[PDB]
Amino acid sequence: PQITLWQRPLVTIKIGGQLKEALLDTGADDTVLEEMSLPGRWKPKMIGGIGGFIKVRQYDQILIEICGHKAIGTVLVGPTPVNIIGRNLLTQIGCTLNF
Amino acid sequence: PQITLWQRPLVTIKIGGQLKEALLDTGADDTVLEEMSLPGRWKPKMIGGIGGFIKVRQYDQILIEICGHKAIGTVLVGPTPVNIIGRNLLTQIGCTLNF
Ligand SMILES: N[C@@H](O)O[C@@H]1Cc2ccccc2[C@@H]1C1CN[C@@](Cc2ccccc2)(C[C@H](O)[C@H](Cc2ccccc2)NC(=O)O[C@H]2CCOC2)C1=O
Repeated sequence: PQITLWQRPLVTIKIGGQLKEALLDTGADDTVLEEMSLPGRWKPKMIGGIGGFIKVRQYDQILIEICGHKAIGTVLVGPTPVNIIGRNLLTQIGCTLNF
Repeated sequence: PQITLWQRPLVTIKIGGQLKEALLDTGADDTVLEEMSLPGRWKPKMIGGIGGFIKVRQYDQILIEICGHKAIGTVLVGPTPVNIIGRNLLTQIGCTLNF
């Protein structure tokens, strides 16, 4: 779909059986999801942006469906204010920026 | 142009007669630039990011050329990790996400 930027580019994703609302973010190298339980083992990581840094748990090879398009990659879980889908998964669904 | 997201979507912007590099950020509602001198008055603005809130200075009606496209809008100046081109300016140059 062609998404305009008059409003926040939010989409529905499905992970671990549940459906969620996430923000497509070209500025984010990674993908961070709000506190949730995912299977597998994790590695701690610190990510920072505006406001500072937060500690997250890094899970690899996680399967996510973005607008029906399945994608697989690293997913960070932590105290983020909004679920954010970054470049690591956007490229997998063939997302591009046009102007 | 069409920008893929395999690497950071960095563009050069021209502001105040000088070139700077900025990141096209669809997850950012606003445009925030690193510390610099802009003309006129500024009013305060608190913006929230990944690590919390920061206080920035807001300058309105600022001429900024992005990748050759001229835009005139609100720019926030503060302690940001990188220059961020947000949705307020992405819509002015007609930028959309496609997949
Ligand atoms: N290293 C890098 O690429 O991203 C950092 C680390 C990371 C990892 C996962 C998800 C996000 C991020 C960070 C990003 C990615 N983009 C920004 C700006 C940035 C870019 C590069 C390096 C540091 C910081 C901003 C991000 O899009 C958030 C996403 C978000 C949306 C809503 C609430 C919280 C976060 N939006 C935001 O801060 O919004 C505003 C600033 C101006 O208008 C408001 C970040 O803070």
